[PDB]
Amino acid sequence: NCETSCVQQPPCFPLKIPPNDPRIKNQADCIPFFRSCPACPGSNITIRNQINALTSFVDASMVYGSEEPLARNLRNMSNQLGLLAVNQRFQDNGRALLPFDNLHDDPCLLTNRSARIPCFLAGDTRSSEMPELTSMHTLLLREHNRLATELKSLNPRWDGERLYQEARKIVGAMVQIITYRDYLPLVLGPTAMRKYLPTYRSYNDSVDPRIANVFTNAFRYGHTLIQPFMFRLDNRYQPMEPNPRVPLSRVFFASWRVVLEGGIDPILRGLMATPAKLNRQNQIAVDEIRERLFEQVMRIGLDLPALNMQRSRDHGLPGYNAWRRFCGLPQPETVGQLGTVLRNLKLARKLMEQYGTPNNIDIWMGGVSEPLKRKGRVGPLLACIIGTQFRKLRDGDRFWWENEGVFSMQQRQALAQISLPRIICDNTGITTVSKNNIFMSNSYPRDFVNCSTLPALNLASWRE
Amino acid sequence: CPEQDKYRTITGMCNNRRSPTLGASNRAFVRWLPAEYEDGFSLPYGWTPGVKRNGFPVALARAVSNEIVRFPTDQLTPDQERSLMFMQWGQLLDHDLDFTPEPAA
Ligand SMILES: *[C@@H]1O[C@H](CO[C@@H]2O[C@@H](C)[C@@H](O)[C@@H](O)[C@@H]2O)[C@@H](O[C@@H]2O[C@H](CO)[C@@H](O[C@@H]3O[C@H](CO)[C@@H](O)[C@H](O)[C@@H]3O)[C@H](O)[C@H]2NC(C)=O)[C@H](O)[C@H]1NC(C)=O
Ligand code: HEM
Ligand SMILES: O=c1[nH]c(=S)n(C[C@H]2CCCO2)c2[nH]cnc12
Ligand SMILES: *[C@@H]1O[C@H](CO)[C@@H](O)[C@H](O)[C@H]1NC(C)=O
Ligand SMILES: *[C@@H]1O[C@H](CO)[C@@H](O)[C@H](O)[C@H]1NC(C)=O
Ligand SMILES: [Ca+2]
Ligand SMILES: [Cl-]
Ligand SMILES: [Cl-]
Ligand SMILES: [Cl-]
Repeated sequence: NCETSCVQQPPCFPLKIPPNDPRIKNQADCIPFFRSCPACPGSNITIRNQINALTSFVDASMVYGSEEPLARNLRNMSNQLGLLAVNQRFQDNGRALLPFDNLHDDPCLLTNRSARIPCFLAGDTRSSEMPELTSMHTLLLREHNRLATELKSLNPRWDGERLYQEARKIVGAMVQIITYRDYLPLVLGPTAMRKYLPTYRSYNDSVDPRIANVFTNAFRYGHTLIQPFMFRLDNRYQPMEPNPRVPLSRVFFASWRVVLEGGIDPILRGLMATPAKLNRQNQIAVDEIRERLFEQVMRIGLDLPALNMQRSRDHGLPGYNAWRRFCGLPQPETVGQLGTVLRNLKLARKLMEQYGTPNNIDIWMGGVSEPLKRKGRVGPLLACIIGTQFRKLRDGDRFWWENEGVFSMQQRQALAQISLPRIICDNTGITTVSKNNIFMSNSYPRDFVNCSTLPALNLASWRE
Repeated sequence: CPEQDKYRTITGMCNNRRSPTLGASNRAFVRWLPAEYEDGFSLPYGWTPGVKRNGFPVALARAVSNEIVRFPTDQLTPDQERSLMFMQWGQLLDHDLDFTPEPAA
């Protein structure tokens, strides 16, 4: 049991503690770590590789599931309405919450013992990890059920299976549009967006759409964006009293905060009206994840940036320079060359002191150290890894929303009008939302508009 | 794989008709570069005491975090051009793309 001991025996790979650690004073202690499961257990032939339990496609599998039994259990089978099952005990001001899961060792139950609120059941197992994530999961659940309801009115002869699949098809395209239209340009910047994601031409069945092992670590760049608090705002977008700023170490797996502390509306308002944390070379990641990650459900607070680095080793990932070469980017050998690459010699000196050679810098560490591309939130290396991955997921997807035959021309035209602020408008009590782009907009009331000014998705071309 | 299909399978199977497990669930990740393990095939760097990586000692991930990642939270620079929703969509999106299983405790 990797959570209870510091013994380095399978499947454990504990993180060793350095001397003079600011928190863990006992060098015999460790940060818990379970090695990712191998694709070929106990093999003496294979080069160890890890498994992706999910579909690589941007297909909203985090809502629907990536396995047939779970996908069935997430559905409401009591009728022919094609709905996803909702919570049978609680509702958020008359609106649906995710069903509860049935885990033998429920970590949500530990975040507040007296509250007795278990983790939620969704398409992906991490839905309850933070209430901001749960809110996003809940929002997509209500959107599926809202689409299924309107599709039912439009097509009364559609059975449950047809209604579920058609609403599921819509939700997936909505995730694809928001990701590629709004999210990714703000991650990569215009230069890397043009290079790694050129205009979609057509589906190409020779493009491998699998998630690359390195992407599982490189996409953890988002840990640098994490604020140390969960921010909750009322209908006036003012701090919701008495707990408007909850430390993140007290929200991990805290499903009780959604259920018993005001629902998803204060959480969504906080997300839209609070700025993200800027990644700076001297301000990489906050102590809420670096010192106190999962503090309430673990014997010791985890260190997320350290886990990312131990994970890249567990996954046998090449170091910084091998990934630089892969991307056709210069590979610095000296501290002066590293300094030029990072436009920061002081940081280059610290990396050389820790690693000895830039060849050994762990991919997450070197990736997040790089200065950010103009109008982007990653440097050249992460932009190449992330850009390449999202190009393969788009081009190698037969069900990509713009691929011919997936949607009619009229449905594609209707889908181009969708936006995340509209989904918030349609499924919550929030009546004032961010102006497009929602991922840029962050200041109330300057960046905010009333829901009534926003175009709704026109389902007319879904009438059979 | 069915010759005509309007909808995705839940598993991702048959999305690519020539290689129908590509992008499907419960399959090994693709590798863009060969793996680097201490023994060449299974043990991670840092597993064996005294075993170096490319001529240098393996730095403890915790020490790297203390020396390079650690910063005073009061100094936090809010992004004037990004909302917290930008962070949240990223985690939500990652959760559509990948989950690396581990054995239960
Ligand atoms: C359909 O897509 C495949 C794959 O495309 C590749 O991956 C994408 C995600 C992007 O990164 C693309 O830029 C990239 O090409 C295309 O096939 C690929 O085409 C190139 C160019 O012909 C092939 O490279 C060749 O490799 C040999 C050595 O092995 C050299 O001798 C050649 O000079 C050349 O460099 C590449 O191997 C090939 N890959 C596969 C998987 O087949 C394809 O062209 C594209 N089709 C259309 C219509 O767009
Ligand atoms: C509230 C915000 C976030 C977390 C809490 C959180 C936590 C983790 C943890 C604990 C893991 C597993 C770490 C380990 O190797 O031991 C993890 C993995 C991944 N994240 Fe994390 N994350 C939060 C937020 C983000 C954001 C905003 C991300 C991207 C923009 C992001 C990405 C990832 C990815 C891709 C992984 C690997 C997932 C996998 O299992 O394949 N995270 N995060
Ligand atoms: O993205 C991920 N998020 C969480 S919370 N986990 C689970 C935690 C529990 C202890 C070990 O890891 C993951 N395991 C693999 N990937 C992830
Ligand atoms: C199924 O749908 C009906 C009608 O909307 C609803 O009353 C019921 O609570 C739902 N059941 C589940 C398990 O979601
Ligand atoms: C735990 O939950 C109860 C409600 O059941 C709440 O009153 C209490 O304040 C919570 N504890 C903390 C420390 O927030
Ligand atoms: Ca998916
Ligand atoms: Cl998570
Ligand atoms: Cl409001
Ligand atoms: Cl890889």
